[PDB]
Amino acid sequence: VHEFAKELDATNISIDKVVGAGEFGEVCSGRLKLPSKKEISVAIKTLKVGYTEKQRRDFLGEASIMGQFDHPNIIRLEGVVTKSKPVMIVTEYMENGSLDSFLRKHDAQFTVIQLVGMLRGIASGMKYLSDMGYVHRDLAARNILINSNLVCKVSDFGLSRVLKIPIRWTSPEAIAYRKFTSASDVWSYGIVLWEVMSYGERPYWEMSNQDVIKAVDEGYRLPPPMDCPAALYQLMLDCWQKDRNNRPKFEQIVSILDKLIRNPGSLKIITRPSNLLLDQS
Repeated sequence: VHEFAKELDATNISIDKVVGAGEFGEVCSGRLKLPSKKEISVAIKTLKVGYTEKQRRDFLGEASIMGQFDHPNIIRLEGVVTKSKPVMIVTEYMENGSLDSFLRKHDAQFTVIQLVGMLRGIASGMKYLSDMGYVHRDLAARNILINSNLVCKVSDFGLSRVLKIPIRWTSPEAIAYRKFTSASDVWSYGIVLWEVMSYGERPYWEMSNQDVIKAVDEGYRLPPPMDCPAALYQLMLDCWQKDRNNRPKFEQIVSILDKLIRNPGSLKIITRPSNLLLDQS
Protein backbone atom coordinates (compact mmCIF):
# COMPACT_ATOMS: atom_id res chain seq x y z
CA VAL A 1 0.00 0.00 0.00
CA HIS A 2 2.97 2.33 0.67
CA GLU A 3 3.63 2.87 -3.04
CA PHE A 4 0.47 5.01 -3.12
CA ALA A 5 -0.22 5.70 0.60
CA LYS A 6 1.72 7.78 3.15
CA GLU A 7 2.31 5.94 6.43
CA LEU A 8 1.03 8.36 9.08
CA ASP A 9 2.38 8.88 12.61
CA ALA A 10 -0.56 8.19 14.95
CA THR A 11 0.61 11.08 17.21
CA ASN A 12 -0.58 13.34 14.38
CA ILE A 13 -4.12 11.88 14.51
CA SER A 14 -6.87 12.83 16.98
CA ILE A 15 -10.10 10.81 16.91
CA ASP A 16 -12.91 13.05 18.08
CA LYS A 17 -16.23 11.36 17.18
CA VAL A 18 -17.65 8.01 16.02
CA VAL A 19 -19.84 8.61 12.96
CA GLY A 20 -20.90 5.00 12.37
CA ALA A 21 -20.11 1.42 11.41
CA GLY A 22 -18.53 0.52 8.06
CA GLU A 23 -17.96 -2.79 6.28
CA PHE A 24 -14.58 -3.38 7.96
CA GLY A 25 -15.06 -1.58 11.29
CA GLU A 26 -15.93 1.82 12.70
CA VAL A 27 -15.82 5.17 10.95
CA CYS A 28 -14.81 8.25 12.91
CA SER A 29 -14.03 11.87 12.35
CA GLY A 30 -11.16 13.84 13.78
CA ARG A 31 -8.07 15.86 12.96
CA LEU A 32 -4.72 15.24 11.28
CA LYS A 33 -1.62 17.35 11.88
CA LEU A 34 0.36 17.56 8.66
CA PRO A 35 4.19 17.68 8.52
CA SER A 36 3.91 21.46 8.02
CA LYS A 37 1.97 21.63 11.36
CA LYS A 38 -1.27 22.54 9.59
CA GLU A 39 -4.26 20.76 11.16
CA ILE A 40 -7.07 19.49 8.91
CA SER A 41 -10.38 17.69 9.50
CA VAL A 42 -10.37 14.05 8.47
CA ALA A 43 -12.49 10.92 8.28
CA ILE A 44 -10.88 7.92 9.96
CA LYS A 45 -11.83 4.31 9.09
CA THR A 46 -10.49 1.54 11.31
CA LEU A 47 -10.16 -2.18 10.66
CA LYS A 48 -12.07 -4.17 13.30
CA VAL A 49 -10.19 -6.06 16.02
CA GLY A 50 -9.71 -9.75 15.09
CA TYR A 51 -9.68 -9.04 11.35
CA THR A 52 -8.82 -11.82 8.90
CA GLU A 53 -5.90 -11.49 6.45
CA LYS A 54 -8.46 -11.19 3.64
CA GLN A 55 -10.24 -8.36 5.48
CA ARG A 56 -6.92 -6.53 5.89
CA ARG A 57 -6.09 -6.99 2.18
CA ASP A 58 -9.50 -5.76 0.98
CA PHE A 59 -9.50 -2.87 3.48
CA LEU A 60 -6.03 -1.61 2.54
CA GLY A 61 -6.60 -2.47 -1.13
CA GLU A 62 -9.20 0.28 -1.29
CA ALA A 63 -6.61 2.70 0.12
CA SER A 64 -4.12 1.54 -2.52
CA ILE A 65 -6.60 2.41 -5.30
CA MET A 66 -7.69 5.69 -3.73
CA GLY A 67 -4.04 6.69 -3.29
CA GLN A 68 -3.51 6.61 -7.07
CA PHE A 69 -5.84 9.57 -7.51
CA ASP A 70 -5.12 13.19 -6.74
CA HIS A 71 -8.10 15.17 -8.01
CA PRO A 72 -10.45 17.70 -6.39
CA ASN A 73 -13.49 15.50 -7.10
CA ILE A 74 -12.04 12.18 -5.92
CA ILE A 75 -11.85 11.56 -2.18
CA ARG A 76 -8.37 12.46 -0.94
CA LEU A 77 -6.36 9.80 0.88
CA GLU A 78 -4.31 11.54 3.57
CA GLY A 79 -2.61 8.28 4.51
CA VAL A 80 -2.77 5.04 6.42
CA VAL A 81 -1.64 3.59 9.74
CA THR A 82 -0.41 0.01 9.27
CA LYS A 83 2.63 -0.22 11.57
CA SER A 84 0.33 -0.09 14.59
CA LYS A 85 -3.17 -1.40 15.31
CA PRO A 86 -5.97 -0.86 14.78
CA VAL A 87 -5.08 -0.29 11.13
CA MET A 88 -6.52 2.97 9.80
CA ILE A 89 -7.36 4.74 6.56
CA VAL A 90 -7.45 8.54 6.85
CA THR A 91 -9.29 10.60 4.21
CA GLU A 92 -10.41 14.23 3.81
CA TYR A 93 -13.46 15.08 5.90
CA MET A 94 -16.77 15.51 4.03
CA GLU A 95 -19.13 17.23 6.41
CA ASN A 96 -22.41 16.59 4.53
CA GLY A 97 -21.86 12.84 4.15
CA SER A 98 -23.27 10.65 1.38
CA LEU A 99 -24.99 12.58 -1.43
CA ASP A 100 -28.19 10.51 -1.54
CA SER A 101 -28.85 10.87 2.20
CA PHE A 102 -27.91 14.56 2.08
CA LEU A 103 -30.33 15.31 -0.76
CA ARG A 104 -33.17 13.38 0.93
CA LYS A 105 -32.89 15.81 3.84
CA HIS A 106 -33.36 18.76 1.47
CA ASP A 107 -36.10 17.79 -1.01
CA ALA A 108 -36.70 20.64 -3.49
CA GLN A 109 -34.49 23.03 -1.46
CA PHE A 110 -31.62 23.65 -3.90
CA THR A 111 -31.49 25.61 -7.13
CA VAL A 112 -30.96 23.85 -10.42
CA ILE A 113 -27.56 25.56 -10.71
CA GLN A 114 -26.52 24.18 -7.30
CA LEU A 115 -27.53 20.67 -8.39
CA VAL A 116 -25.66 21.11 -11.70
CA GLY A 117 -22.54 22.17 -9.74
CA MET A 118 -22.69 18.91 -7.80
CA LEU A 119 -23.17 16.90 -11.01
CA ARG A 120 -20.28 18.67 -12.75
CA GLY A 121 -17.95 17.73 -9.88
CA ILE A 122 -18.96 14.06 -10.04
CA ALA A 123 -18.44 14.07 -13.80
CA SER A 124 -15.01 15.67 -13.47
CA GLY A 125 -13.88 13.07 -10.91
CA MET A 126 -15.17 10.29 -13.18
CA LYS A 127 -13.39 11.80 -16.19
CA TYR A 128 -10.12 11.52 -14.25
CA LEU A 129 -10.86 8.01 -12.92
CA SER A 130 -11.59 6.81 -16.50
CA ASP A 131 -8.47 8.68 -17.78
CA MET A 132 -6.51 6.58 -15.26
CA GLY A 133 -7.88 3.30 -16.63
CA TYR A 134 -10.20 2.48 -13.75
CA VAL A 135 -13.78 1.32 -14.08
CA HIS A 136 -15.64 2.10 -10.85
CA ARG A 137 -18.57 -0.36 -11.29
CA ASP A 138 -20.48 1.01 -8.27
CA LEU A 139 -21.05 4.64 -9.23
CA ALA A 140 -24.13 5.66 -7.23
CA ALA A 141 -25.14 8.72 -5.20
CA ARG A 142 -24.53 6.71 -2.00
CA ASN A 143 -20.85 6.47 -3.08
CA ILE A 144 -20.49 10.22 -3.67
CA LEU A 145 -19.56 12.30 -0.61
CA ILE A 146 -20.36 16.00 -0.30
CA ASN A 147 -18.47 18.58 1.76
CA SER A 148 -19.46 21.78 3.59
CA ASN A 149 -19.23 23.77 0.32
CA LEU A 150 -21.36 21.21 -1.59
CA VAL A 151 -18.32 19.91 -3.53
CA CYS A 152 -19.05 16.31 -4.52
CA LYS A 153 -16.33 13.66 -4.71
CA VAL A 154 -16.23 10.05 -5.86
CA SER A 155 -15.51 7.46 -3.19
CA ASP A 156 -15.82 3.73 -2.44
CA PHE A 157 -13.30 1.91 -4.54
CA GLY A 158 -14.37 -1.51 -3.18
CA LEU A 159 -15.67 -2.75 -6.56
CA SER A 160 -13.21 -0.76 -8.71
CA ARG A 161 -11.00 -2.63 -11.18
CA VAL A 162 -8.21 -1.69 -13.58
CA LEU A 163 -9.30 -2.22 -17.20
CA LYS A 164 -22.23 -8.03 -5.58
CA ILE A 165 -23.32 -6.05 -8.66
CA PRO A 166 -25.60 -3.04 -7.92
CA ILE A 167 -28.28 -3.94 -10.46
CA ARG A 168 -30.11 -0.58 -10.44
CA TRP A 169 -26.91 1.31 -11.29
CA THR A 170 -25.39 -1.15 -13.76
CA SER A 171 -25.56 -0.92 -17.57
CA PRO A 172 -27.61 -3.58 -19.42
CA GLU A 173 -24.50 -5.10 -21.08
CA ALA A 174 -22.67 -5.26 -17.72
CA ILE A 175 -25.68 -7.13 -16.22
CA ALA A 176 -26.03 -9.31 -19.35
CA TYR A 177 -22.43 -10.56 -19.66
CA ARG A 178 -20.11 -8.59 -17.33
CA LYS A 179 -19.10 -6.11 -20.04
CA PHE A 180 -17.72 -3.38 -17.76
CA THR A 181 -16.14 -0.39 -19.51
CA SER A 182 -15.94 3.36 -18.86
CA ALA A 183 -19.16 3.49 -20.95
CA SER A 184 -20.88 1.34 -18.31
CA ASP A 185 -19.71 3.91 -15.74
CA VAL A 186 -21.36 6.57 -17.96
CA TRP A 187 -24.60 4.58 -17.70
CA SER A 188 -24.21 4.64 -13.90
CA TYR A 189 -23.52 8.38 -14.06
CA GLY A 190 -26.88 8.79 -15.83
CA ILE A 191 -28.53 7.04 -12.87
CA VAL A 192 -26.66 9.35 -10.45
CA LEU A 193 -27.91 12.32 -12.48
CA TRP A 194 -31.45 11.02 -12.01
CA GLU A 195 -30.83 10.47 -8.28
CA VAL A 196 -29.58 14.04 -7.84
CA MET A 197 -32.46 15.65 -9.77
CA SER A 198 -34.83 13.43 -7.77
CA TYR A 199 -33.29 14.44 -4.40
CA GLY A 200 -32.14 10.93 -3.57
CA GLU A 201 -35.11 8.89 -4.72
CA ARG A 202 -34.15 5.24 -5.20
CA PRO A 203 -33.60 4.40 -8.89
CA TYR A 204 -36.51 2.23 -10.04
CA TRP A 205 -38.04 2.58 -6.57
CA GLU A 206 -38.73 -0.93 -5.17
CA MET A 207 -39.19 -2.74 -8.50
CA SER A 208 -38.07 -6.39 -8.54
CA ASN A 209 -34.48 -6.77 -9.76
CA GLN A 210 -35.88 -9.04 -12.48
CA ASP A 211 -38.23 -6.28 -13.65
CA VAL A 212 -35.53 -3.59 -13.54
CA ILE A 213 -33.39 -5.86 -15.75
CA LYS A 214 -36.20 -6.77 -18.17
CA ALA A 215 -37.69 -3.27 -18.44
CA VAL A 216 -34.38 -1.55 -19.10
CA ASP A 217 -33.40 -4.15 -21.70
CA GLU A 218 -36.79 -3.55 -23.42
CA GLY A 219 -35.88 0.17 -23.70
CA TYR A 220 -37.76 1.59 -20.73
CA ARG A 221 -36.07 4.41 -18.83
CA LEU A 222 -36.53 6.29 -15.58
CA PRO A 223 -38.98 9.18 -16.14
CA PRO A 224 -38.07 12.84 -15.84
CA PRO A 225 -37.83 14.04 -12.20
CA MET A 226 -40.28 16.77 -11.15
CA ASP A 227 -39.31 20.13 -12.72
CA CYS A 228 -36.27 18.57 -14.41
CA PRO A 229 -34.67 20.72 -17.10
CA ALA A 230 -35.01 19.21 -20.59
CA ALA A 231 -31.23 19.44 -21.13
CA LEU A 232 -30.60 17.28 -18.02
CA TYR A 233 -33.21 14.66 -18.87
CA GLN A 234 -31.81 14.41 -22.39
CA LEU A 235 -28.34 13.97 -20.82
CA MET A 236 -29.77 11.04 -18.77
CA LEU A 237 -31.21 9.45 -21.92
CA ASP A 238 -27.85 9.92 -23.69
CA CYS A 239 -26.02 8.19 -20.80
CA TRP A 240 -28.63 5.43 -21.07
CA GLN A 241 -28.18 4.67 -24.78
CA LYS A 242 -28.57 0.94 -25.47
CA ASP A 243 -25.48 1.05 -27.69
CA ARG A 244 -22.64 1.93 -25.32
CA ASN A 245 -20.69 3.51 -28.22
CA ASN A 246 -23.48 6.15 -28.48
CA ARG A 247 -23.11 7.28 -24.86
CA PRO A 248 -21.11 10.48 -24.24
CA LYS A 249 -17.61 10.23 -22.80
CA PHE A 250 -17.06 11.78 -19.38
CA GLU A 251 -15.12 14.63 -21.01
CA GLN A 252 -18.26 15.42 -23.08
CA ILE A 253 -20.48 15.23 -19.99
CA VAL A 254 -18.25 17.77 -18.18
CA SER A 255 -18.44 20.06 -21.24
CA ILE A 256 -22.24 19.76 -21.44
CA LEU A 257 -22.62 20.65 -17.78
CA ASP A 258 -20.14 23.53 -18.07
CA LYS A 259 -22.26 24.98 -20.91
CA LEU A 260 -25.36 24.80 -18.70
CA ILE A 261 -23.48 26.52 -15.85
CA ARG A 262 -22.27 29.17 -18.36
CA ASN A 263 -25.80 29.64 -19.75
CA PRO A 264 -28.12 28.97 -16.77
CA GLY A 265 -31.16 30.26 -18.71
CA SER A 266 -30.96 27.05 -20.76
CA LEU A 267 -32.05 25.22 -17.57
CA LYS A 268 -35.41 27.05 -17.62
CA ILE A 269 -36.66 24.77 -20.44
CA ILE A 270 -38.44 21.99 -18.52
CA THR A 271 -39.18 18.48 -19.80
CA ARG A 272 -47.52 8.54 -19.57
CA PRO A 273 -48.96 5.02 -20.05
CA SER A 274 -46.36 3.63 -17.56
CA ASN A 275 -44.02 4.67 -14.67
CA LEU A 276 -40.97 4.07 -16.82
CA LEU A 277 -40.89 5.70 -20.24
CA LEU A 278 -40.06 3.85 -23.45
CA ASP A 279 -37.16 5.72 -25.08
CA GLN A 280 -37.70 5.16 -28.81
CA SER A 281 -34.17 6.24 -29.89
